Amino acid sequence: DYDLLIKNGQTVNGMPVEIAIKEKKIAAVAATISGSAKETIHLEPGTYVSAGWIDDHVHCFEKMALYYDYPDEIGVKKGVTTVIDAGTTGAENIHEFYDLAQQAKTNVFGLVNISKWGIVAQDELADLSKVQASLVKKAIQELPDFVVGIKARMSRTVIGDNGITPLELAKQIQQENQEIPLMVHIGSAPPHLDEILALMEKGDVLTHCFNGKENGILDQATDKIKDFAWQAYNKGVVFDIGHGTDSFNFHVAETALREGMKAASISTDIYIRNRENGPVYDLATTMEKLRVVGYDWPEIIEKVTKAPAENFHLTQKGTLEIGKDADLTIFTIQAEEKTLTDSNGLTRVAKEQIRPIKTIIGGQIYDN
Ligand SMILES: Nc1ncnc2[nH]cnc12
Ligand SMILES: [Zn+2]
Ligand SMILES: [Zn+2]
Repeated sequence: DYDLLIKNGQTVNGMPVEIAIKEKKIAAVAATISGSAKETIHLEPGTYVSAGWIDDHVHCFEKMALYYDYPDEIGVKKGVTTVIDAGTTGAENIHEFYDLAQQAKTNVFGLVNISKWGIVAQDELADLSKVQASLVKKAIQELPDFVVGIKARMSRTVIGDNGITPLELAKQIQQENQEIPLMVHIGSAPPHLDEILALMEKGDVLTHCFNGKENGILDQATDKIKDFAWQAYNKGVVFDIGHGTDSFNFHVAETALREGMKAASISTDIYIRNRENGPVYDLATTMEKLRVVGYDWPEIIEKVTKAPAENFHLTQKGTLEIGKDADLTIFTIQAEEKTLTDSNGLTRVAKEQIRPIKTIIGGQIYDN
């Protein structure tokens, strides 16, 4: 006896798979599962199945000013079972966000911005009084089932004249909360990338890793990846895509690949505006971009499941292991040209498209 059984599936590696579900958890996984269940799904031959896709850089607090979106429009409806809001809210408004986040079909987690009001303004790190370690600690102790880390947006328009100081505070706050995961956003200088990378350690997540700005990882003068960027990479700093409206450049990603560098995790930095009007329409589209860059589907899948799950300690998600939460994404991969545009207007023609057709969350089935 099981609650749900999925048959005739196949992993991205070409492995036959069937999953048995009971009590919102994965009860069994094998090439063939002969058992009874309330409902049984019979997938069409050639259909792929993986752990529920996870987008670890999102903005889905629907009540926020401009930077917002609706959880299920970027989640379940796009084959994404779990999303992590990248610091849209601070300790002062995360509760209002948390309450709304519960009514979503999609699992929603969040990073608390070190600035108490989150991204209300554009420069929430320009006024240091807003960065109270105490308030962050309280949020972390108040919502352990929701807060999986802290966001620090280290770029020109955010920090005003406070330079690198906000990051030091971020590292201190991390120290004060059991080394909770820290996500670092980079953009234009100040601060300079090298100064930022120097303070980050293995486990710290560097989002917008392949942005094409001058202060990015590519040395535009030599057309090579800066040495200190390789150093941070080599020491374990987790490179996260966080595509966004202006943070993903094809040339940078391609150059990195040629040098043997790949992002650890693929994310969208999506919000209603770049979702509706592009350049980032959804996770699938972002995945197709790294596919065209050169990554293969198996590693791509791992980068939107196991990796993000590990980056933020989602111990119960990310893999099709017995005992884990029953979150799955069922999709197809087809040969069909499609135009893809990055954050800087560079275009590439994709030859393969990935499309979710069924999404399972906590054992519940959702079509499309
Ligand atoms: N991640 C981001 N979101 C909104 N505005 C920005 N300006 C620079 N980076 C940004
Ligand atoms: Zn950002
Ligand atoms: Zn963002």
